Amino acid sequence: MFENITAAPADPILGLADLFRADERPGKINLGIGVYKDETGKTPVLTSVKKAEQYLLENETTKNYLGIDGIPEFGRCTQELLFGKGSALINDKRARTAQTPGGTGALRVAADFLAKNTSVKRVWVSNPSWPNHKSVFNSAGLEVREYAYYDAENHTLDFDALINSLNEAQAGDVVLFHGCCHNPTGIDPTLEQWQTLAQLSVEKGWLPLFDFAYQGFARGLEEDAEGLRAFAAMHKELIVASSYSHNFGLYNERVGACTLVAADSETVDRAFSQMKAAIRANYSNPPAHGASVVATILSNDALRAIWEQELTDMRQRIQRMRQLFVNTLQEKGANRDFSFIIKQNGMFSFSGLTKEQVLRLREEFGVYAVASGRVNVAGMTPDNMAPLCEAIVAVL
Amino acid sequence: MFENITAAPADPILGLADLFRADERPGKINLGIGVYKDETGKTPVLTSVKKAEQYLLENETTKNYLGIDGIPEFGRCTQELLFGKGSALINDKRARTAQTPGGTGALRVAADFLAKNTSVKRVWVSNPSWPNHKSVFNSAGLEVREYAYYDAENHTLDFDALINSLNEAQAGDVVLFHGCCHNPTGIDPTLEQWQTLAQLSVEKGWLPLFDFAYQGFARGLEEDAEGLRAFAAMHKELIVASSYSHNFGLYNERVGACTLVAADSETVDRAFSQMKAAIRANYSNPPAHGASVVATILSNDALRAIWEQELTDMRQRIQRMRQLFVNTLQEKGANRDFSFIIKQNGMFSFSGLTKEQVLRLREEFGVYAVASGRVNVAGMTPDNMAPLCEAIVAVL
Ligand SMILES: Cc1ncc(COP(=O)(O)O)c(CN)c1O
Ligand SMILES: Cc1ncc(COP(=O)(O)O)c(CN)c1O
Repeated sequence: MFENITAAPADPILGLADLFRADERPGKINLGIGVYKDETGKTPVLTSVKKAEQYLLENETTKNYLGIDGIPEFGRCTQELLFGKGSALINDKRARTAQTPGGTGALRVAADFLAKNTSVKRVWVSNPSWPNHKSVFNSAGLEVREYAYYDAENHTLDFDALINSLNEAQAGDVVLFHGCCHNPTGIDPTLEQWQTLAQLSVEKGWLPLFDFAYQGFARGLEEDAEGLRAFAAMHKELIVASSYSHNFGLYNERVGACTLVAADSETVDRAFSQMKAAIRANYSNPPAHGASVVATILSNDALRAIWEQELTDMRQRIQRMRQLFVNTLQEKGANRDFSFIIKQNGMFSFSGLTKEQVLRLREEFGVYAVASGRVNVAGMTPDNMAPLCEAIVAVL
Repeated sequence: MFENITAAPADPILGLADLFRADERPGKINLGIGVYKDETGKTPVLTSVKKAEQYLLENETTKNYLGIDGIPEFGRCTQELLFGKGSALINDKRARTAQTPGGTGALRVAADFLAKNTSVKRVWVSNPSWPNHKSVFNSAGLEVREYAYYDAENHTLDFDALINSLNEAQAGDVVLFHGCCHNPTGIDPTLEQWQTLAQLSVEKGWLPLFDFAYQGFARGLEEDAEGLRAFAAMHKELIVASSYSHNFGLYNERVGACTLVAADSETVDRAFSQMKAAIRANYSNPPAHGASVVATILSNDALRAIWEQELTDMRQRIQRMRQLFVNTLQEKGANRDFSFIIKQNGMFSFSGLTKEQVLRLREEFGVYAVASGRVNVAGMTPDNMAPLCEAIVAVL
């Protein structure tokens, strides 16, 4: 068996890594990373997390299994971050949360739940989107279709082309929205647009699936769910997949959740059971450590105070780099307007460079970036900003 | 969309615990648990585990992602544990290990790998088996078929019906073997019987899949891998799904591995990349905490020393409760020979009790058992042994 299995193709983001740690020549800049890096270039453990991990060390008495849905307090804190402090969704008891292995595991259990219990046969994702959205939905047996999103010329949300591509989508199709900090584009709808899409979605019959992986990195924790909260205001049913990988620095402990809301509680209880059946045939029940660290910090006023300040300085660093990048491009002599970098959100933006420009940048040296011209702004430091900008100007 | 989604039935194992908690009776006994419980009735955190968690607390500088296959020495260590330190499979670089969320996770990853890359279509599981076996394989789109195993009349392995049901069972069918401590019977093949099944497995063309959830709980760490090792001597190809939930008491940190062995190095690397492609569309990369704890313990000779003793104490406690159960039973008047209980391994046995006697023990007494009559011997203490045997003697 296996004698003739063909290799899997190299995961585009994930293959640049080894080319980088193989280059080993001097002042290399890797901007194809998917994680936050500080001014040192390190991805530290938040000290709010180090303080909650020692409370757990000293307080845990069992590593017995968690329920299929995970830790209760985890679920409740997630519903308050997503829908806000006193919403009807929470008080009417219309939402159920299964703690999950990361934002990806959330996507995948929604997908198995949806493939196995509904008539959904499609999901519309944006062009472009995180590459792995096509593969997780596809591995569940769903067809993924692409709506338009980006304007390659003006560097914006081509709203008129997104509405228009979306008009081909039928009722009972799921449409996938990135809740804030769009990967790879960083371009996000205004509240006025989110409300347009909300209303259009009610009347055309889409099921909304929000993927909320960077809450806190564009504007702020609540501001960032303004979009999800306008859909939630008017939808009877919707699904939200989130991740605490980026805002808690908890990448490898696999921390995310998958929230179901339905019209009332007895329906969402009946549907969450089939969601829970999906989890049990997948990994049985979730990793406790990282979700325990998330629920400890969010449950306690002192730790949550320190965490919000750690999320704030990460947000503010990215914002300082976006600004310091288009100013250094200006004074080192760039002949294109990069102002648009300042209008986009979170760690990613398309620099607007050609495939052959990113290949020459890497080979004629030093700057590594995703072949799409995607650049992670958190890989820039005041120290490497001038050699990086040096090289981008030298290839324009 | 979720309006007419139907409930999903009570999980056989899971749903009993509620019934118990919620019964609020006096001296009640729960033998429907699936975790080790000590003499006092609790599932503690191993001392060696708590020492590696302080080591990690003090030493981790980042929670940046793990590769798709997780921690390398985690993988090296489980290959030596499974196949012994000088195995040709290791020296010839014929096996690849991916770290997964638990043994359930390992089994869903093998299933998605087989279902979407291979031609498998069928996997044969013993009758009876752990009930969630059928659900992980069915969720990936594979038929599960049953082979006979257990003789109710003599309480043994009737090898003749097992060998006879694995006939025909087409070349290229998957056959799942519990490596040691068969759940639910505790009935295991002898080394002559493992060697016969190995020989008949290469004659016939089957793909063996070992579920290895309890290594160390029958007669030893190494004694318990003789079966697998007897197949691994003769096969070109083999999959192993192991869990570190029980022998390390790390139930909820989801620690398990999925090992692929193919006939040589180049084939396992081409087949393992499609395995990684299956992982990446599921949860993307594995929970780091529980597996970091298993690699710190197994790679530090001091800690490994304390752990093997902790593991040994748990094996011996279960061996004592098995003797103490048939003894107390013979003294309280027990009408039937229960000596077979001592012949079986690990934490489970079928008590040989009727669905109606199992409800008699719950409704009239405090004894909770799964309706198959499966009891977990680790839920017995020197203390409750005699109220428990008085109740089953009353229903015989
Ligand atoms: C848009 C998006 N969705 C999901 C994920 C996956 O999140 P996680 O790392 O929590 O699995 C990411 C992160 N790579 C993402 O950017
Ligand atoms: C035979 C068998 N296989 C796999 C598993 C799953 O182990 P885990 O809880 O680590 O996923 C168990 C335990 N429930 C088991 O008994």
